[PDB]
Amino acid sequence: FVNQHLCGSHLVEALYLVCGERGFFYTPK
Amino acid sequence: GIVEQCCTSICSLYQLENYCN
Ligand SMILES: [Cl-]
Ligand SMILES: [Zn+2]
Repeated sequence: FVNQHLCGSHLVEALYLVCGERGFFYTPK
Repeated sequence: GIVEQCCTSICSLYQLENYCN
């Protein structure tokens, strides 16, 4: 796998891909 | 947070896993 910059909706799409059925929390500061 | 970690700098898919429930 690789590192990358993930911003805005792209970050949330990545979380969906990684966590899937587990669910996730998106909590910006 | 996740935004400083992954947007401002770069992050790995493994670090994203830290935010799974
Ligand atoms: Cl964009
Ligand atoms: Zn875009």
